[PDB]
Amino acid sequence: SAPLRILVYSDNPRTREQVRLALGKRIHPELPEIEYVDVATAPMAISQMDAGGFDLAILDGEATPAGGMGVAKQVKDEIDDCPPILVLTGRADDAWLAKWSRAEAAVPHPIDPIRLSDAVVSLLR
Amino acid sequence: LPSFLVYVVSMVGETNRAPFDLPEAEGELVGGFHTEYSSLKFAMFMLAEYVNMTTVSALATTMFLGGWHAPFPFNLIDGANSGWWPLLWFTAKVWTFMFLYFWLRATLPRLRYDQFMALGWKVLIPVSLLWIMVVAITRSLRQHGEGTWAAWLLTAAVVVVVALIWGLATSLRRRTVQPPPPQSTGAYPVP
Amino acid sequence: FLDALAGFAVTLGSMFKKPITEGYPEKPGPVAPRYHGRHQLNRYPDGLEKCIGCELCAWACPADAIYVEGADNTADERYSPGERYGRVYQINYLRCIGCGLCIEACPTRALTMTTEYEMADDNRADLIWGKDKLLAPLQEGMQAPPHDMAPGKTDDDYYLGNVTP
Amino acid sequence: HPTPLPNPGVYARHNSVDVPARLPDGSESPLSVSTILP
Amino acid sequence: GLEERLPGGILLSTVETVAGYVRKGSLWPATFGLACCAIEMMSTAGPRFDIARFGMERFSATPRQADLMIVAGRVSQKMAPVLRQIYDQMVEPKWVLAMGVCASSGGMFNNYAVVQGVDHVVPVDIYLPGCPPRPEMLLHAILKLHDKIQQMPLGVNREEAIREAEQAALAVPPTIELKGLLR
Amino acid sequence: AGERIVVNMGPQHPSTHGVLRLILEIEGEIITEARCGIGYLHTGIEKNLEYRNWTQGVTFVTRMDYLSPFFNETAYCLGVEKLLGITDDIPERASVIRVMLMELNRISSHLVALATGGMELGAMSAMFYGFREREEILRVFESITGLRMNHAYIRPGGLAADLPDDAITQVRRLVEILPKRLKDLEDLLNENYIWKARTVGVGYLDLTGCMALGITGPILRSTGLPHDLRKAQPYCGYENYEFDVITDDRCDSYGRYIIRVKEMHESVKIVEQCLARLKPGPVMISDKKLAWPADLKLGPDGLGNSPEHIAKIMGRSMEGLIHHFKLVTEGIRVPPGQVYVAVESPRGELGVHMVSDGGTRPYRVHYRDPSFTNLQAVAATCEGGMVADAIAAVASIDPVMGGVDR
Amino acid sequence: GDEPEIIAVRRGMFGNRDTGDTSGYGRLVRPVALPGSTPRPYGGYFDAVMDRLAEVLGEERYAMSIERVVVYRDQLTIEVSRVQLPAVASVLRDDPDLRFELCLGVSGVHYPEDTGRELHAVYPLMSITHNRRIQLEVAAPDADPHIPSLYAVYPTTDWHERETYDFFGIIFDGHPSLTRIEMPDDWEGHPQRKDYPLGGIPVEYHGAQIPPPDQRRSYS
Ligand SMILES: CC(C)=CCC/C(C)=C\CC/C(C)=C/CC/C(C)=C\CC/C(C)=C/CC/C(C)=C/CC/C(C)=C/CC/C(C)=C/CC/C(C)=C/CC1=C(C)C(=O)c2ccccc2C1=O
Ligand code: SF4
Ligand code: SF4
Ligand code: SF4
Repeated sequence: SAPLRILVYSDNPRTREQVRLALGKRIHPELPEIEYVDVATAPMAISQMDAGGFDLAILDGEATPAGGMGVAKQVKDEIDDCPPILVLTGRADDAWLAKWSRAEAAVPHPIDPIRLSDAVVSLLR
Repeated sequence: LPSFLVYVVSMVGETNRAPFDLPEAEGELVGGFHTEYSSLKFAMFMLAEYVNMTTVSALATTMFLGGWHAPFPFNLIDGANSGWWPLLWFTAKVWTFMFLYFWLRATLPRLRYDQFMALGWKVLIPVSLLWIMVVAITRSLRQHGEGTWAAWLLTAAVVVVVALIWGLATSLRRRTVQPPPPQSTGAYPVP
Repeated sequence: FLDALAGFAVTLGSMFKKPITEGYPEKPGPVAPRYHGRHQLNRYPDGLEKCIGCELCAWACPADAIYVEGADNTADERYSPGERYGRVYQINYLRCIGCGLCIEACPTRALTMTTEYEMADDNRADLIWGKDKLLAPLQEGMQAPPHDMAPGKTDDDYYLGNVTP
Repeated sequence: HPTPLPNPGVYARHNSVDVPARLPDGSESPLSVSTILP
Repeated sequence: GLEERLPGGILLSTVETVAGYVRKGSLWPATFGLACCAIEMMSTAGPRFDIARFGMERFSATPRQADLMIVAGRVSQKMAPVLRQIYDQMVEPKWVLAMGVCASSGGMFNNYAVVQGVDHVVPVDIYLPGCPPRPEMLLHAILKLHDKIQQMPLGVNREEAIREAEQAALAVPPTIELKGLLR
Repeated sequence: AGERIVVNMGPQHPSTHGVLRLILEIEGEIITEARCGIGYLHTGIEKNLEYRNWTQGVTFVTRMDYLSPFFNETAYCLGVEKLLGITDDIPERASVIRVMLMELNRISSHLVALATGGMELGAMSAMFYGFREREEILRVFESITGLRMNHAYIRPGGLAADLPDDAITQVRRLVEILPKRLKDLEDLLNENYIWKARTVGVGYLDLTGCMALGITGPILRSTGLPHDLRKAQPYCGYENYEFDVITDDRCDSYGRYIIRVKEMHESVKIVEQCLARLKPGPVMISDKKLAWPADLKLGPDGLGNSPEHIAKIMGRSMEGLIHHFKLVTEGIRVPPGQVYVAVESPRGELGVHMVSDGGTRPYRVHYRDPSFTNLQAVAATCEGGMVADAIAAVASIDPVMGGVDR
Repeated sequence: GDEPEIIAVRRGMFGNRDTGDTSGYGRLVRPVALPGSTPRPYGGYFDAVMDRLAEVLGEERYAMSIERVVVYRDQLTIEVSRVQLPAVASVLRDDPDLRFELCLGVSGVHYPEDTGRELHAVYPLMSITHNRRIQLEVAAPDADPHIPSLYAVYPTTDWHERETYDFFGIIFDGHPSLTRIEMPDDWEGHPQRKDYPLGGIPVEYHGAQIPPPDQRRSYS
């Protein structure tokens, strides 16, 4: 199998750590191994997405210089055959914007490990 | 002079400049025609606009302001109309026309293009055509020694036109109207 | 009839009058003396911080733009007269609306608002100004804040204004 | 008389003039979208 | 563009510096404004000040000609899609100035209706405090953006700068962990 | 039928103020149907008010209809005072300064309206001259309040602080120069042939239309009805001022523009009257249980609570300290009840429904903003005309979208 | 009716919304009643307005329509019973002696503790001819938040019935199209209802953050 590569985007290193903690090397033993590419800045995330080869992108809607929802909209408008996007929302009322970002799934802060894992499995399945 | 005025109005119209400025009409159509254009394509549209301004100002200079001939304060100077000075005089006249463009832009709002077409067809075209006649008749009379008659006709003609145009500006565009009738909305009592 | 052309006479006239633009940034214009510029944490003449950390400024802030944490003025390290001083004092200038309710709230005048306004950053965090960035500069005759109160003086003396360098 | 007609509905992922507005009962309001639009 | 294919010698450095000088000047704002911050932006354009001195008087009506998007006011939930559309319909290079506390962090309106900072939807280059920022503050932020634009890299230098900025950003702790002197 | 486009004037458009969305069905370039799309500048100010005390929600209300900050503040403070039963206890100086600031703000708001309308209609220099006059007005506002916009200077029971010693001289200079400088702006537009052709007969709305949509302000008074909340239902002591309600009979865009231009001069006259009647005295109610305890003063360290007030509260007065602490932290408690208070904002009747549940926070604060109601006239004043006429009509409505959405 | 309208029951001194900081002060029970029915000799022109309204409306119809009359701070409010709102609005607009042609809008207010009357719609009406003004109040339960729309009588109530709906869910039955005007159509909930959370985010600080004001402690 091919290590599924997941892009974790957040200016906050602790959000990236939590995302990587919820999703281990294997979300389930039936699923392939997972390799994480951490990106703290929007330019790096966009360039990585352009390089392709990602199975999922987790974008923090609370990212300081460039929010995850904006990056999600940008990638789904700029990359052809871009992978499913999961957005982390800083509040419940952000749900509407999460829908606008066209992200395949939205997980509110604080990141529930189990909710995030279930959403990731659903997106990769 | 009537030909000069009609031509000047038509100059401002041709260059898409204020107070006509219709194709762009920033306040109305965002960017007008050059919306969806960026970079040097927009740059070239604006370059064409400005080159047209310069070309038509130079045409006005050629046809009405004596082209490159030196103005009166310098006309008396020997050699002013010869050598490279004519270039200076021509540039000066062209830039006076450019200043007129900028002044019009700073002072006047932009017309509705229906209003501009009304100006063109109900004022400019009739005035220019009447002037063409008047001028032809005047020159023919002068060539035949009529003299005074021409000096009369011309003046009378303009005296009429400035009045008639005034009517279009003041009489045709009436500034009074009747009040509207009330309806179910139970209008209050007016003063 | 020339009335319709009055506008021309306006613009042409202004073309010969001196432009009225303020010369900012080279020659910045004069702001009002009362302008609501950057907050500033002030000191007493001897150098002690005025802020007692009462949090009234933060309390009154409509935008929750002030964070204040008080602490005891232990004899080993005293920063303000009295029992309490504000050891952590942060203003989130991306939430500050310059209303001035904070200064009107202060009971010590520890918080004022200067006329300085030039302030901007490419980073959100950099605009959360802490105590170090807000404290007024240590003037002549002042001492480092961690020092005992002026001899033969008490908090009431500081508030009554009976202290000197 | 039908005071200025309800604007086209604004939704996440859809805000064009062709989108009808949502009535309280969840149904699309006919007046929100111009009759000419498909 | 081919300017991004140039070798990293003195040629690329000079192209970068001249492009930065050219772009810092003639930095046309988009004809865009949400609230009272828009009024202060107009005042900055007004005679008392002169945005024009900086080559920035042409407020591009269409985003195609716009180079800078001064958000200049609060961004509601329903407006964020529109603001993002305007941003995407500008042509690179683009810069976003978050004018005012509302545009930068939501300001005093910390509630459902406001986006809590336009950086949620568009990359912000400079944050401008104030409610509204006085026109001098806007000019200060604009000059800061000019300084940023002047030092903007290109091509291979741009890629190296992106990598270095990423490396630096991956290490910075979050603001919630700067517990300096907090009891 | 199938030959007419449907277009979005959209939020981002020079004449739509960035958040207004006119959806126009154009048959060629004639507006056939004109839907209005609102809420792109919704802010939750009305709900967010409910989580802040009185004297704090002032800072919120001044930011809806941000071109008329003093009007929002005055409406809010009048509502609070009426709920308190304090309207008759407000100091005379505070009321006079309120009237003076409201009229200067009317001049400023009309200047912005004229500037943006001229800019939309191509009158480029109109914006610059209007903002040149507004610059002097805002200098006065900044000196009085320390802010250029969104002032929180008018507070429940009076003002945030007394005028600075130089304020009266600056306002007198304004009274002297505003007519002369407004002469420049009027010369650009008033009699200009293009301006009149561009606005005369455009955006017509009869008195019946104004009543049906509940229009108010210059739009209504362009129908000849001299309705003004300052004469009818006087407030802040407007009854003591000799001024004429400006009204025209054209019922179109040009009539509204002339009404605003003349309202500027009427405001200048009212400000001259205010200066004549301005006398030294307190600017906040004498009741210490409600009076704002802060006493701002300037010093070498900036603006802050005056050293005398610091001495009083921290040195000698326990009651003074308690009152300062509580009135600053929790604020006053307003007896429960409902009150609808209306003022004549530059754009019409600015109404405020204020409900208190007896607590330290406004239970409910709703602004009937005149722009919200006036925008219902876009369909009437735009359908049938050209898009160029729609621009003029909308500009004549002079909608400030902050008040529209709130 | 005829009793004071309690909109909230406040218990405990110092406006504590919960158990309270200091022990022993929480036993007070103070109902928060809005001003009740005014005694008949209303002030100023309110007496004339009400007499005319009771003359135009039949005694039975008047009693069925006008639920209450309040005069607070020299302002007249008429608690108009739901259902009967269009009739009284028509009477007020059309009656020459009343002639309240200018309706200034509709304001929603939510009283989650006012059983059966949680949602109130306020209609400020002004008569320019008589230089008078009044307010109508129409209550509706949270269970059936329906009110008769005044679109036929006061077209200006259009968009107001919408705003009030958008922010409260009052259905204003009969409105030509009651669509959200401020919030997006996909929006869930009605923001200005007291039960709808403020929806803010914590304010970020170095090492700390301040929750939104709705989460933090308050006294009223
Ligand atoms: C190919 C090649 C390289 C060749 C070599 C030669 C070469 C280099 C080129 C040759 C020369 C060329 C072609 C050069 C390129 C440049 C070129 C062609 C032209 C571009 C430059 C140009 C056209 C200059 C002049 C433009 C000009 C007159 C600009 C002034 C515009 C003005 C007056 C702007 C001010 C507008 C303004 C006040 C902005 C505010 C906008 C706001 C506030 C928006 C939001 C908003 C609005 C809109 C409200 O009105 C409002 C009202 C009330 C409440 C709220 C609001 C609100 O929110
Ligand atoms: S700045 Fe003033 S109000 Fe704030 S904690 Fe310090 S003394 Fe108290
Ligand atoms: S100016 Fe107002 S918003 Fe800013 S910190 Fe002071 S009190 Fe808070
Ligand atoms: S930051 Fe202040 S001035 Fe700017 S939009 Fe927000 S409230 Fe208005």
